[PDB]
Amino acid sequence: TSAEARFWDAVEDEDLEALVAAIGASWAGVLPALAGWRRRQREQSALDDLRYKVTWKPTAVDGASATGTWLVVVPESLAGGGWPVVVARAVDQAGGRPVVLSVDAADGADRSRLGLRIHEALGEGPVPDAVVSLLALDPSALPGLPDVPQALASTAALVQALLDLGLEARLWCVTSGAVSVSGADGPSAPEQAAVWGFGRVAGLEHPHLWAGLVDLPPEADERTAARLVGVLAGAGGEDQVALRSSGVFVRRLVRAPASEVPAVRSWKPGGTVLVTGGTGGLGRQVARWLARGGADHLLLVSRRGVDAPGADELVDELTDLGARVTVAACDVADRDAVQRLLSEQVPSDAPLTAVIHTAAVLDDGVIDSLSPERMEQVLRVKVGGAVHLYELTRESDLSAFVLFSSFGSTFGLPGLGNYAPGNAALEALAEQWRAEGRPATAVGWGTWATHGIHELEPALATAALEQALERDESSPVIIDIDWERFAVAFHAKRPTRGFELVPEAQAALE
Amino acid sequence: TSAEARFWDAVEDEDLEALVAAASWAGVLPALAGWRRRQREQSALDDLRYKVTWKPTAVADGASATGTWLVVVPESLAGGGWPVVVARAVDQAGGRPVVLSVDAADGADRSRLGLRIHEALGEGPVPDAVVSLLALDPSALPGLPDVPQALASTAALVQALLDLGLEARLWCVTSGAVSVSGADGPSAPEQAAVWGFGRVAGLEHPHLWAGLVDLPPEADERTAARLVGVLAGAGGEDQVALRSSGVFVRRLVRAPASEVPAVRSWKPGGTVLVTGGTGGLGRQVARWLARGGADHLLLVSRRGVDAPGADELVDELTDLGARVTVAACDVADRDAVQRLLSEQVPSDAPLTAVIHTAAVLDDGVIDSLSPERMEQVLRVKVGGAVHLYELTRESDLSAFVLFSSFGSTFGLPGLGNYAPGNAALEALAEQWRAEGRPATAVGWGTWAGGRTHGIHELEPALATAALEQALERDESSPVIIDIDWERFAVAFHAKRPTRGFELVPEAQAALEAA
Amino acid sequence: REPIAIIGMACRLPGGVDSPEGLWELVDSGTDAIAGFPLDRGWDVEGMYDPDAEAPGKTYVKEAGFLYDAGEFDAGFFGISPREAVSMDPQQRLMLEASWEAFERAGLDPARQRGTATGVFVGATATGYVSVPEGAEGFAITGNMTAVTSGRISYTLGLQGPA
Amino acid sequence: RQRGTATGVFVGATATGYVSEVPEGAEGFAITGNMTAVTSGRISYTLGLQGPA
Repeated sequence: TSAEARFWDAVEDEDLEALVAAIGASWAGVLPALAGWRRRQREQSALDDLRYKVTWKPTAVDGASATGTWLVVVPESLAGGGWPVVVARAVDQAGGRPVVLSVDAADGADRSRLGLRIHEALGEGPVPDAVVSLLALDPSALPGLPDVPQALASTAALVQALLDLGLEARLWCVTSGAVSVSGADGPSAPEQAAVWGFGRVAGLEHPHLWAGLVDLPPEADERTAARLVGVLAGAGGEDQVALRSSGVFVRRLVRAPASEVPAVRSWKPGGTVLVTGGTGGLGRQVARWLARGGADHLLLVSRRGVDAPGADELVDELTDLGARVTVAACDVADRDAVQRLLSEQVPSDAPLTAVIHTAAVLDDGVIDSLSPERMEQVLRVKVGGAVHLYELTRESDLSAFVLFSSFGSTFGLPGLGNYAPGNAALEALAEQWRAEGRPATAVGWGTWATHGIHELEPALATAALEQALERDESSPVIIDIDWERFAVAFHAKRPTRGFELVPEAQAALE
Repeated sequence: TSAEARFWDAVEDEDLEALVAAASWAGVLPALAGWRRRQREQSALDDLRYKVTWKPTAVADGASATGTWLVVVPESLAGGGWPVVVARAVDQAGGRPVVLSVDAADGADRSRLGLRIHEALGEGPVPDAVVSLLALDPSALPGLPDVPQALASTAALVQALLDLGLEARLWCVTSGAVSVSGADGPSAPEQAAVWGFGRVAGLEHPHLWAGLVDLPPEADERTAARLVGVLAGAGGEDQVALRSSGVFVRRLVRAPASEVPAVRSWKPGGTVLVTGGTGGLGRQVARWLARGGADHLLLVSRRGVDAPGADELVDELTDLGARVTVAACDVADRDAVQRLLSEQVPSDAPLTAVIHTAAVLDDGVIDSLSPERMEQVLRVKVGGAVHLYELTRESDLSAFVLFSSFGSTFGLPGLGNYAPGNAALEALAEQWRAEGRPATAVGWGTWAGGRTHGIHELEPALATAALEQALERDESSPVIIDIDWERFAVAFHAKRPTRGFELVPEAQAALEAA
Repeated sequence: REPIAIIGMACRLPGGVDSPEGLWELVDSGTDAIAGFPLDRGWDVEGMYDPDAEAPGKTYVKEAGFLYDAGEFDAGFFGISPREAVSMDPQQRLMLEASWEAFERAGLDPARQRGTATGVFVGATATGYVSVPEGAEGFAITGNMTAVTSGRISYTLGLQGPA
Repeated sequence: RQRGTATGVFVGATATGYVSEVPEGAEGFAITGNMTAVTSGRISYTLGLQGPA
């Protein structure tokens, strides 16, 4: 060992006798504060291990050969012009046979009708080799269920209609403006981002059926359509690509470099911090963090309010920290309930300064069992609550508007088909709101308090959130991954190139 | 981490306001800053410190003796011990040996040895390897006593192979030139001088020189087989030693004196004799001793008072509180040294230490070196140290410091008439410590004032303090040198590929990145 | 009480021994294989010496019997990746090559022992090799379990007797 | 009464991290006290059993 190493051992052990021996009375008062500082540095290194970020890597692409017949599913509104015309020619140029099946909003969001229309379009002819879907290019909402985008309901109905038929063809899901590769590229659409959240889960649940996702630029083009068929038919193991005028890009998760420099933009709380799902699991941990940081008023919101499981227990703890608590029983999905909540409960002396959206319905299931009615319940509060709160709080300069996303959106996990799309939509809303000059942060959270993914201790998780808020951290991914077992299990379900830039994951498979 | 670095920045600058945020710290902080200051000072001296060591290596299942091998054997030994077993080992390893007996006079002469080689290998084919056992004669050269027969024969053999124009690689073998452990006996300086020469010959003529290999005291078929195994093997190792234990390879390793406790105190008392004391390193030694409260200093040199700057050096030393005496004396003359040790050393200030820094520079390439040029260099370097050691036996000395050089430690081109004398001093120190005497051989790098292809000049303040720490720890053979391993390891490996710096992590990192 | 035939042997011992005949040459020549501590294992060989036996963390011993090539192993032969080999205890690696050689010296094709009632009885202790490369902590667990010093031989050679 | 008998001791055990801090002078005890072989041998020592441990 060295003399510097021996010094820190005496500091951590809190051995005053050995400390003065390691160097050449006043040490009694110094030692506890110094050992406490050394403890916070060990927790900071553990916090640095939790940080990751989704990035877009440029990749080189040269006349790929297409085989068999390519069933191109498309909405009835866009058929006859735009992307559907140029994609049909690009597959014909490469060798394939296009079968452009035009489908309306009603048959598209129903698996029985969609499967019957696919069966009729294919007819007695040979089974298709690929199925290129342009259904996500519909920006409208589902009839009667406004929180369910047409893009999501159609994509879910398509994968399950194909499973009902058992065609064995590879399903490539095409989209436009669902992802942003270079930041200033443009903000994403929440309706189309939900499709990626769905798609990553579909990729792990049905690996053979699902081929991947490809994002397209705004204007249709012959050269872009040629590059689209080039990556679908080509020998590229990339399941998440995005095409632009610049070239081809691929989605990659990577560790965010450690801060190692003072974050001189301290999280200054005050006024009123609105927290949805405050009585719930993650909501209660956020309330503890805010009251300890020195908040003035914490307006906790939930469907239960004071008549919750541990509301009286939580209020009696929170009061001792130094902040006024006012919990409420109001549903974040109803717009009229949120309008009256931002006036009756929030006082004038402490205006709304920050919003922390953590509300979600406890529904989860396999792709086969999902339905549009089941998706409305989840997206009513998760996405619907976020847009209602944002639109009404425009007449107020907010400090922060954090949205609680999840690891299910960032990389995906089986069984999160009615969970990951809503989280992916929040990520898209955050970058759309930052483009409007407003503060927003979509945190891809891990489990709090599934194999490989270790549970985050709430104290370390709220510290990572605080440091991300202090920095202008756009879309941070905070999760404790055991890359060794996680990267192997993820590859066993579906072999992917997404965890290529993480050295730990790249090594695990070799 | 940068947070830990920012903590030390506030501690070293002694900023209390910054440290409390990142009081009881007021009395603690200057004690902590002082400890951190002492650790930086210790770290600066430790970076200069290395030592030669012997790495035990696994015994490989060596390749067959590829081709005809010329084994140059001296006449004095004749077919008896080592020559009989090595020839039998080359024969049984699938090779044809041709023994060549040589006279002491023929071995020393360049042209005569070369004629004898052309005579022996005349009818047969051109050999693929030459194995010289000429270093095994411990006698001195006739007429030139300071030149050993081993160094003269090895010099004549290498330069004869350039004249003849043979491609065969030369492996020079020795016995007792190096000491791999404490149990291993002290090294014979006449054979250690061959190693000093061989490292230089290795760099100047990389293809010609295969390497050096030391043998145990007794001869046996077992070690002879190991010998031809390493000569005919894959190679890489150009400095090996064979013992009962197995195979050893010469290495340089860092030797930080931080964890090593300070045994004994450097208290210069009585008279401290310093050869070469009027100029160069001896002049910096004199300044160092007078600062440490030396009583009397006997600065010697073959010019004495007539040396440049001797007039103001004596003034500088007496101003530092030290009695001084400067005398003109040829250390290579035993009578002059005996008269100096009786007339110049006062009764009230008896001799307590000797610092041998005397030498005469006569640099030249191996092709231009002769026994005559070697005698002048070795007379004062080795001879002077031998005379001063033998004439101060009855006197009880605290230390006897021999100034060696990095030219001996690893070598450089052009130092063929400089490194052997330094290597003989290192072996002499081992012989004297075996007799129970405080000898210390210091492998010095270049000094500021008096080649920067990685080797930086040592600052005299750091050099003297590193020497003082080594003396205060009974270090046998300290290597003090400032090396930029990022450039030196590559430059030395380009001149000749060696694994000698394998155990210096900075040097091994530089070699891998290439 | 039937006599048991020794039909094959293998060994790696200090002083260059890699075979029964190499061991014979060592004792027939009366050789002493004790030599300096290894210099390529991260040991503080210089700092650990102290003649005082009561000095903590120190030793008065400077030489011993070593396999200076203890880390040399044909990982590929046994289908072991370079990264699993680094995290694998050299005791398991030495046992794999010695076991292969001992079956060969018995005139037994080691692969014809697959599916045979061949037992493996090994004396060994945990010696702290793991005091780890990325993507090989799982390998380090079985790679350093004392039970696996015998078990890995049976696994690699498909031996069905007890290990 | 089992002292001097041919009583064997067969134990299945693995080394754990009890000792990586032991009392001064108790270093000799830490060696045998954490040797997996002594988990069986100690029974034979304490009870004077002569069969293999």
